[PDB]
Formats: sequence, C-alpha cells, structure tokens
Amino acid sequence: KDGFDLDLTYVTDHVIAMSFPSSNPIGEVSRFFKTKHPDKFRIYNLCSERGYDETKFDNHVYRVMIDDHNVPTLVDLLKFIDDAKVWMTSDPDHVIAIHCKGGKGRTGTLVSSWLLEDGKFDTAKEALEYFGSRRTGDVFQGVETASQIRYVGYFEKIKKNYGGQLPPMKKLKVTGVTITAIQGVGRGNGSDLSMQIVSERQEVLLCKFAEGYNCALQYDATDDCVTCEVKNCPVLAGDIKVRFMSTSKSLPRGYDNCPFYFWFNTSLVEGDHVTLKREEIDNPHKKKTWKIYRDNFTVKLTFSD
Ligand code: NA
Repeated sequence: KDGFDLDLTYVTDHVIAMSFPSSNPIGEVSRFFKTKHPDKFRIYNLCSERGYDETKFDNHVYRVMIDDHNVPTLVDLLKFIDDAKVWMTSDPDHVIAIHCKGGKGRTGTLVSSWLLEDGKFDTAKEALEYFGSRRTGDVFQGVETASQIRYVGYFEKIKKNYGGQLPPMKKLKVTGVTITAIQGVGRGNGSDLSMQIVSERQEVLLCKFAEGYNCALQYDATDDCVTCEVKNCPVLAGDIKVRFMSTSKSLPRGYDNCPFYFWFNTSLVEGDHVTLKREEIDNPHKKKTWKIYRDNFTVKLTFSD
C-alpha cells in the first residue's frame, strides 16, 4: 500500500509483526511508522544477534535478547508483557511492532503471549494458531520450535494460575535421563550421545554417555531405550536448556547445532520429572526427521530437590 513494500503484518489493528529492518530496508520501515503511526508506536527487537540505528525509530525500540530458535527467559517474557501493556493501554491509538529475523519463531512467541495477555484467546494453542494464520490452522505456523510453544503455555499458566506473576522458586537437580525409541537414533544405544545442561548461557553440566563422564549409561534392547544416571549436577534454577549431541554421522543436526534439545523452567515443573514426547522436543518436532525419531521417541529428565 501507499508506496510501501514491506514484510509486515497486522496481527491485530494495533499489533504488528515484521521482519528485520536491514541496511525490509530500515529507512522505509522508518518511514512507514512515521507515516502510518506517528508518535504512537513502539518497536520490539527480539534478536540477540543484531541491532540497528534505533534513532531511525525515534529511539522507541525495546530489546529482548533472544537467540535464534530459542526462547526468552520467563523474566524477560514477563517484562515485555509489562512494557507492552503500559504502552498499549496508555493511548487507544498506540501500536506495537515486534520483530526477529524471519518475523516467525521468536516473534510468534511474544505475539501469542501478548494475545493471551490481551484476552483475545483463552489458550496458547488458539493464540499460536491465530498468529500462524496472520503470518502465512497449525500451532507450528505460529512459532518454530517446541520450546517456543512451551513458553507461550508457560505464560498461559502464569496468567491463569499465578495471577500474572512469577511462580514460587523451585530448584532441581537432574539425576537421570531416559530416552525411548533409541534404535535408529545415532548408534541406537546411546553410546554416541552426550547431554549438556545450560543455565544463564553457560554450560553447567556435560555428560558423555559411553565414557561415563558425569553419568552411567544403561542400554535396554528389549525396551528399546536408554537410561542414564546423571551425576554431579549443580542446583538448577530458572530457565534450563538441555542439548543433546552425537558423535555419530547418521544423526544430523537441526537448529542449535545439535540433534535435539529443549527448554524448561524449574518452577514450572511438576513433581519429580519432566517427560517430553516427539513433538515437544526441539528438532524431532519436524516431520522430516520422523524416520529417525519415531512416534514413541521420548526424553525424560528425573529430578530431586
Ligand atoms: Na534456596
């Protein structure tokens, strides 16, 4: 419209999703907002990797450092909701524009959460699906990774069960991992696998199954599964990312430079373990990998503390 040719979408009348303003060239994204929404916009940059001259948007850019194919911290997500809320409710004409690189996975994570906050939807599934329709009914059009779906759900849970405020802190130690449908995955018995636990951007534990480096591996051919005792785990708090690596050539890497990974938040765990199915693990959630990760592929972390 009106001389503009932009990868930009009105998710609602006052919520916009878009691509990175590059040098979508930044000058025309700059014009667009100065023309269509003068003095009434706030840009959210969701890329940890890239920034720009924010003066082109009159310094109205707010940054969320999110890694490509990952999730914001819950703290960060909640802060974004607060910032957007204040801006949105201040003036009925105020508009928010949210972006990552593709205006896809990270973007969809905050937009669907914003849609929850704003009461347009009751459930994360509905919001995600709605964002998916506007951006392109499937939850995976909305965001890119299973952890991104989980974090929208986390926000749903916070809003519904914790009055929009952070839950009470729990801390955990990982004591065990079980992986089911191990056959056809890497070497098929877990010998090629290692697990890295990441908290606050740092490695906090590395386990190598074959060598028994911080672990003890057990392979059960009858049950087609691996159980691994995890040792030396530090106390874990907040948003934990668990990454699985392979030394095996037949196990390809998806996003995050590994075969498969996932995020969870310690306080939003229930009881004693978390079990993820195939469509809830990052990378195996993609149909292209389903002859490797079969439909009873599963990852379970066992906790204490
Ligand atoms: Na404590």
